[PDB]
Amino acid sequence: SKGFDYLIVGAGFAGSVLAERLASSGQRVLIVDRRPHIGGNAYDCYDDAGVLIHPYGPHIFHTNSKDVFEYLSRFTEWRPYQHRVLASVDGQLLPIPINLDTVNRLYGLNLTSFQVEEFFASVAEKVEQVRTSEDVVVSKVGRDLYNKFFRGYTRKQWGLDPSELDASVTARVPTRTNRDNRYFADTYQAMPLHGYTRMFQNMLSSPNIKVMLNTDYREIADFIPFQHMIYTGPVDAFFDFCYGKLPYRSLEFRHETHDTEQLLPTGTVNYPNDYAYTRVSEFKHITGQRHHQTSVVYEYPRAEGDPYYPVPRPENAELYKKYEALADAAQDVTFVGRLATYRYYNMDQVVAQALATFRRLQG
Amino acid sequence: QESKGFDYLIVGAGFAGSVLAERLASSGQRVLIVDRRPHIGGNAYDCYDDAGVLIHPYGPHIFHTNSKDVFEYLSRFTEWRPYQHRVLASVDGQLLPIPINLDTVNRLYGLNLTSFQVEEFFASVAEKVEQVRTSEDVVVSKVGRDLYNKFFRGYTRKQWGLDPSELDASVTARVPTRTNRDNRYFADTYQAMPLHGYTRMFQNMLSSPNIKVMLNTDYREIADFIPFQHMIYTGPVDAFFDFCYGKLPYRSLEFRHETHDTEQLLPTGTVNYPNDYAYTRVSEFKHITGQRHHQTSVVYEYPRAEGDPYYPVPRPENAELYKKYEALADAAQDVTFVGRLATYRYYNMDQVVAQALATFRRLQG
Ligand SMILES: Cc1cc2nc3c(=O)[nH]c(=O)nc-3n(C[C@H](O)[C@H](O)[C@H](O)COP(=O)(O)OP(=O)(O)OC[C@H]3O[C@@H](n4cnc5c(N)ncnc54)[C@H](O)[C@@H]3O)c2cc1C
Ligand SMILES: Cc1cc2nc3c(=O)[nH]c(=O)nc-3n(C[C@H](O)[C@H](O)[C@H](O)COP(=O)(O)OP(=O)(O)OC[C@H]3O[C@@H](n4cnc5c(N)ncnc54)[C@H](O)[C@@H]3O)c2cc1C
Ligand SMILES: O=c1ccn([C@@H]2O[C@H](COP(=O)(O)OP(=O)(O)O[C@H]3O[C@H](CO)[C@H](O)[C@H](O)[C@H]3O)[C@@H](O)[C@H]2O)c(=O)[nH]1
Ligand SMILES: O=c1ccn([C@@H]2O[C@H](COP(=O)(O)OP(=O)(O)O[C@H]3O[C@H](CO)[C@H](O)[C@H](O)[C@H]3O)[C@@H](O)[C@H]2O)c(=O)[nH]1
Repeated sequence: SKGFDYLIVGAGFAGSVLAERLASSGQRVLIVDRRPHIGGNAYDCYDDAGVLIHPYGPHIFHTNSKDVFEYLSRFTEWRPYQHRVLASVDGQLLPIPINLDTVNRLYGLNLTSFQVEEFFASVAEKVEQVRTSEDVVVSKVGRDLYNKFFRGYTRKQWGLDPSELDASVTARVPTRTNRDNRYFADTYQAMPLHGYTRMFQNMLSSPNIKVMLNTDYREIADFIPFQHMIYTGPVDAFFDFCYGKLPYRSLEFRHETHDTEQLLPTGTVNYPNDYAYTRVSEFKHITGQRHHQTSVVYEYPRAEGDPYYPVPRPENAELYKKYEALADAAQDVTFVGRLATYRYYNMDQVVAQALATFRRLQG
Repeated sequence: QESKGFDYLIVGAGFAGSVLAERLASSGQRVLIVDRRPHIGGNAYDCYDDAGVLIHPYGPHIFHTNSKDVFEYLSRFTEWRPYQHRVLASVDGQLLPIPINLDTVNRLYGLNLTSFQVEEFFASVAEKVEQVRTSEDVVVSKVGRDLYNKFFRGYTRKQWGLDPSELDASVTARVPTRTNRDNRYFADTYQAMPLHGYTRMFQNMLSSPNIKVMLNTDYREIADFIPFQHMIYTGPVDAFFDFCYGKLPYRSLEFRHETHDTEQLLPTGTVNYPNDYAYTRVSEFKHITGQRHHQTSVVYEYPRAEGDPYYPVPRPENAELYKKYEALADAAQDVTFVGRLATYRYYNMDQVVAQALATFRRLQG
């Protein structure tokens, strides 16, 4: 071989799906990551005690797309799992998303599904145009439930009030009149049976894929031959922050192991109103691993650190537009992924995006 | 005229490559380390299996050394679980200590020798050999022909596809005969396993910012276009020189992994089978790792003539062939050869580490 058809930057879902697709169509692919491991944020591994964990926070796979689910199925088997989260509020562990039981338990009511609908209507606030993260919630369940479940959590997570964020943020967590307590109502809910990393290895295993780790693309870009680049990192950095830093929100993770089989009643407990952390997660709930000990992770929001979240709001959408135009003009570069196109995407969404990009590149 | 690129391209991420990658990196050299396998660690790589048991995909690796410096060097990259490996040989339907010792002899023949008598006993069955050269010679001249047939001949024939008469003495000489009651497989000063396994240790070794790690990559797919100033090669020597003198024999293995629904399958880390079955041995990883788990994973090793090279085959016809490749190696301007495969040496892990450290001091001189 004398070079590569593609240099792919980042070995998370965005990069790896494209690597898999290009390589299976005959292309020579070099995939690179500044991190010492593949998988990006979805990387998993065994900790010191032998528990399978997610070093970058709990990643629960879920999708409504049959195509996405069947695509991933090529690379892993599944453990069925429907994630459930409780919120700590007024000293109780209550379902989030808010549902019938959340409301009845919180206030000691005995409303039926039909009645809880009118109760919501009786407390809701009228908003002419729903635009912010405050609007979406307050206009649906009213001020008190907003205060109890969203305001505090949102401020802690983003360093911003919900009125300061686009509606699309808090609207991720739909409110319900029914008694569904799953965090997701997606059609397909399941975890890679032996974890994500195993899945990524299968994904990246073709002979046409060379993997370079612990490596910034800029370190090798001058002297490795390649026709096209797929970039999945932060956009602002790609253009040397020429228009200023595009805000991304970060996280610090405090992992702990405990000498019992179970610490929590569910996979994740949220803390809208207490503590420095937004939530704790316990991995055995998610992986189904059996073990005599247990490992959990506490997440603390951070203004600095590796970028994990775009911050959806008008001034950032605007700043992003500028970077987007440089991106659109970059000739032999395709931008794809949560960080690179500045979209608050779920794993399955990134997969679909990568798949659609491959089709265009081909197709 | 062209990009100088990396100071060193290192082929293979086993002990040989990784130790040199770490040393060169710490001195400020830019390193690209490549392996055709999809993981680091060479033969010593370990990982958790489908059941969550820590295993060694390429057979049991027990760390042991007499070198305090090798032990301390590695200690920079891992903590340790103390462990002294013990092997039992299946002979006459009993599980007996190998290396052969006092208890082995007493139990096998129904004797009651003391340590002072078993020496005299050995003396009385030993065959003399004016010059020891063969793997047959080393054994038969110390413990005689019956003990040789029971513990060594069959195992050796099965492992190498050669009779011990066709191997250099150094192969069977690896397993000393004892007149004491020591049942450890090794008597080395430092015996201990990387607390969280080899892979974790290797990851720490290759963590430097000056180290770029390329997996799933034959160096040959890369060497035409990636600029490097010097090469460190740790693969088989014959292949490097396009088998221009014919195939250098390396012995291979096939591994069959199993997980059983019990806490413990075997009484020790490894049971050898000199006289039974197609496999040479079974090993049970929890003995070696100290891992706690409600199931257990084991591996059976089948000797293969064909496949990835794991052992040089020490005997005169092969040392002959290697000598020729070695002259080519010594002459190759910007390439240095290191490790079990590249220098055709039947080395344990610690010896490869020592080789790599010594090569580093030479490069730096
Ligand atoms: C705490 C947390 C929980 C989450 N939970 C879920 C969940 O439960 N369910 C769900 O569906 N999704 C979840 N996600 C989101 C999910 O992680 C994303 O969809 C996923 O990250 C998308 O992958 P990606 O390829 O776009 O980016 P990434 O995973 O971030 O990968 C991009 C890669 O690019 C690399 N890179 C950047 N710059 C360079 C450079 N210069 N050189 C080399 N490499 C570079 C990075 O190191 C990175 O690994 C969660 C995310 C977080 C942070
Ligand atoms: C079954 C078995 C059991 C063992 N048990 C013990 C033990 O108990 N105790 C002990 O001390 N030692 C043990 N060893 C010995 C130990 O494996 C070796 O000393 C050590 O692993 C060798 O290190 P290395 O770097 O020299 O070679 P390797 O581990 O073999 O690594 C060389 C690397 O180079 C790579 N390579 C080769 N060609 C290319 C190419 N062209 N392109 C890219 N990469 C290439 C290979 O993939 C390989 O990973 C055992 C060995 C085996 C096989
Ligand atoms: O109890 C809550 C939960 C959410 N929110 C608000 O709604 C937003 C979106 O909530 P997410 O649960 O989607 O937050 P994350 O992205 O940080 O969490 C990640 O891990 C979660 C646990 O699985 C979910 O899967 C989620 O989809 C996944 O992206 C939060 O930022 C916040 O503004 C709350 O105010 N209170
Ligand atoms: O029961 C035996 C043991 C050894 N031998 C002979 O002596 C040789 C060298 O024996 P090794 O035990 O060193 O064989 P290995 O290199 O294959 O074993 C590897 O795996 C082992 C784990 O059980 C030990 O850690 C050993 O040191 C490690 O290099 C064998 O090839 C064979 O010729 C026997 O004939 N019979």
